[PDB]
Amino acid sequence: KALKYLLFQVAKMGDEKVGGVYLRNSSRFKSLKAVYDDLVKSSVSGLPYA
Amino acid sequence: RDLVGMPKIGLPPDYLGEDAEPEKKAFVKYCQEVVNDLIANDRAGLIWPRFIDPETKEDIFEFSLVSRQGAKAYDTGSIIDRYSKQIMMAFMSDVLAMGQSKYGSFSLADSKTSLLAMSVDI
Amino acid sequence: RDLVGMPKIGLPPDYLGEDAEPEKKAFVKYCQEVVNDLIANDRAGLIWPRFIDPETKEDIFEFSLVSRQGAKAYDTGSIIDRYSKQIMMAFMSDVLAMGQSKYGSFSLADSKTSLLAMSVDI
Repeated sequence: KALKYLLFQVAKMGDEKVGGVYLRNSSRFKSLKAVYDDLVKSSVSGLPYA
Repeated sequence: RDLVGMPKIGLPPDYLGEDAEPEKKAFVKYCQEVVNDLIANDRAGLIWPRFIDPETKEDIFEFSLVSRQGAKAYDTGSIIDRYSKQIMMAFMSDVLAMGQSKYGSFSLADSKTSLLAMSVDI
Repeated sequence: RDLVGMPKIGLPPDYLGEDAEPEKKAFVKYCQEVVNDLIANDRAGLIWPRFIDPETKEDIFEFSLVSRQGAKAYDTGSIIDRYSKQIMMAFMSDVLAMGQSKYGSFSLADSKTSLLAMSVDI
């Protein structure tokens, strides 16, 4: 539940630059999603059925 | 083992499991009955969910019939027929397959004794 | 060795092993049962997990029937039949396959004596 919530928060975040400090948040969801699908979604939790 | 035309259902891994949400587990149960009870009757048909993932540009759920992309090399039908004739040739019992002819006979004293009929004479 | 149409199951490498999670071992075991037991009965079907990986745009779980993309060069049946005909020609025993013809007979004293009968006479 927390991990799904983290994905939502990361997506909404945007690129911010207040004078002196800069923070590119754009290229985080792209990276985060790839791990998420690979290590969480693409992992069966049961048995198939013939 | 000719599984061509067999129904195949592809579900996301999330659906398949024990910790899946009751709604998902109910869906898997219905697919089990669909697999187990689908026939080609009058009311045959399907209402399946369809979602083309924006990523990968491919759908996640599909109901498809498994297909083969080749043909069996050797024609088993003509192969067996050759051996059956060879077996009958060994015992010279071609009358079993060909049948009684109008120029062959089983009579020993006749002038046209069949090959098999003469064998019993020996 | 005509393995066209045999079931082939494509699993990610992490599934195959001993340190693999107990669920993955159960998955592999059920796949083994499917491979060794699946037939083309009336409740034949399949519920396979599937996931098009965002990268490479290809599915990871892959169930399909092995297919050949060619045909045998030589027709063995005709060749074997030709050689059998040659063998019967060598012993001049065509009557074994062709059958008793109306242009021949097994009587030496007859004017229509078959070639094989003449060899027997010799």
